[PDB]
Amino acid sequence: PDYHEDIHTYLREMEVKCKPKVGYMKKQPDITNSMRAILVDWLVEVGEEYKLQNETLHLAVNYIDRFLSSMSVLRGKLQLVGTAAMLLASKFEEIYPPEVAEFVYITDDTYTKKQVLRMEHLVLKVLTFDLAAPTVNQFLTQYFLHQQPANCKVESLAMFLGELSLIDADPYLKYLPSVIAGAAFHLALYTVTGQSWPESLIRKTGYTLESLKPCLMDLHQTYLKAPQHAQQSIREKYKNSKYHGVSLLNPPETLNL
Amino acid sequence: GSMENFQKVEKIGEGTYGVVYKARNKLTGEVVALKKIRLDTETEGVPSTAIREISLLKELNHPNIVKLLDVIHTENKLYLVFEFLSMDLKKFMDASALTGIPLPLIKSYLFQLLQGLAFCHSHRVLHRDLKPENLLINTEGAIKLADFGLARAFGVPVRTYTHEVVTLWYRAPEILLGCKYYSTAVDIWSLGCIFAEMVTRRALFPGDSEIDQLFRIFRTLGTPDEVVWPGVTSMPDYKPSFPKWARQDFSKVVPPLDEDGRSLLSQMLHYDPNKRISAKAALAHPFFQDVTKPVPHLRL
Ligand SMILES: O=C1N=C(NCc2cccs2)S/C1=C/c1ccc2ncccc2c1
Ligand SMILES: [Mg+2]
Repeated sequence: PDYHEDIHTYLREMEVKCKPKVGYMKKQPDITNSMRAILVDWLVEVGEEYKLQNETLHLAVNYIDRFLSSMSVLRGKLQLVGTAAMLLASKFEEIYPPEVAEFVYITDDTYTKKQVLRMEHLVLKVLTFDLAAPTVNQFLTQYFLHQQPANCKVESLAMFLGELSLIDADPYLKYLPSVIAGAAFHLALYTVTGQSWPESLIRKTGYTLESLKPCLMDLHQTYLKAPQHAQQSIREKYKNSKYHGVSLLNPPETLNL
Repeated sequence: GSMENFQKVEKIGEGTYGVVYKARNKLTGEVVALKKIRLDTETEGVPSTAIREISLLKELNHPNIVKLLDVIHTENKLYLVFEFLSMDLKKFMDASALTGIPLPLIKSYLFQLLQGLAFCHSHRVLHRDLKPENLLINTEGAIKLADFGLARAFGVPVRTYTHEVVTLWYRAPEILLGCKYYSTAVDIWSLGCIFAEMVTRRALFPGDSEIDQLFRIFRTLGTPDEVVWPGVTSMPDYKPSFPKWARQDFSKVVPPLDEDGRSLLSQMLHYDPNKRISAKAALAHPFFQDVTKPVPHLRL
């Protein structure tokens, strides 16, 4: 707890800069939020098959979102962009990332090794080699330090909810990672213990329950409708005892806020 | 700008990855350093070390961190273009072998290195390969952290990261004993070793293997127990058979150093990662009260 304060400041400054264009999907001629949702859901599966860190997945989505802010992509090439972005995310964050051959294998022979490699170059060129982006995950782990005391169920649920935000560009593309993490942390904290956004996190972030409310309203809805959603990989993932089976828990009927 | 505008002058050396060349811009006259990475040989695309170095060096913007001017991006090779300074510190210590580096310049350098590292840590960046070879000096008394190939953007709090980390001689005890987590403290440890090296004119702990490295540390700083390092005896790579050595006098380890200098050094080489001085707090230390910026002499 010597650099923790100015790291948080720096990350709060960076999330504004590594932010994707709010309504980029409207300007995309051939792809929609639905397709994006399929893409991200598939990336969740990849992360499960290769036991990848949550951070890697959150980075991949940021990379994809920024790439699509400046480049038009046809639907049949959207999976290539996701693959290259997952590959870059892995090289950046993972101790042992999967090799390129393994990334070719999970596309069911739709793309060649050559294509995935050229796309890697193109993503890097477009993102201009800036890959150290702030994520929901990074803000969450910081918030977890303020638990009185440390609770394993709440940690896993906050991760599950923060993850759900990645699937749906509408609305979550309009919120900063620190806001989403805040809303997620409070929602997980209320669900398991009944406790609320802690006093110490008000001092740290400058966020109140009132300032978090918009995002917290959407996130409650996504949580309640989670078994309905066309995409289910996240729910399947958080069934596991690794995450204490938090997806199977009953969400609260209302926040009362 | 394309490689056509660059004339290679000399091959300088091998990095943690790639090959460093001195080169000259044919249009502007500007002397640069180039880091050449071949994307052939290893058909895994752009390597992670390059990916991490480029993205972290583009964020980091400090007078004591090497400046990255450009990234040239073929499908054949990848070049990084840096400002050309004079010389790496290892080469400078070789050039100053006969006379040694004056204490005021050692003070100046350590001060600037701590400033660069502090800026690094405040931006969630671990260097993880601080050593003379990876530090660059110029002709007017500046020094800069270079080679971020083995660097990592870390999280608060940290996960388990790569265990290979840091050139053996400069490797912290927590890595050697195989702790689950390590952090900014490992960069501090390396600086301490560099600091002593500049003063004593030889490496502080020149071990040959992991186990020999530990024993050289244990002999100088005393074997760690529960009082000095809470929980050391339970660490994965600790052995009951370790020789229980006593800490030796620090004015014997580093003779030319004043009381202020010994104080800082003993805090930079504290066993407990938690109790080890930060780069931020080390800048406050009385040792740096009368710090100046001398030029380096290199020809005698
Ligand atoms: O000097 C650099 N060193 C790097 N890693 C290890 C090496 C040290 C010396 C040769 S290889 S990367 C790097 C870049 C760089 C930047 C500016 C320079 N200015 C003068 C001389 C060498 C330089 C190297
Ligand atoms: Mg559209």
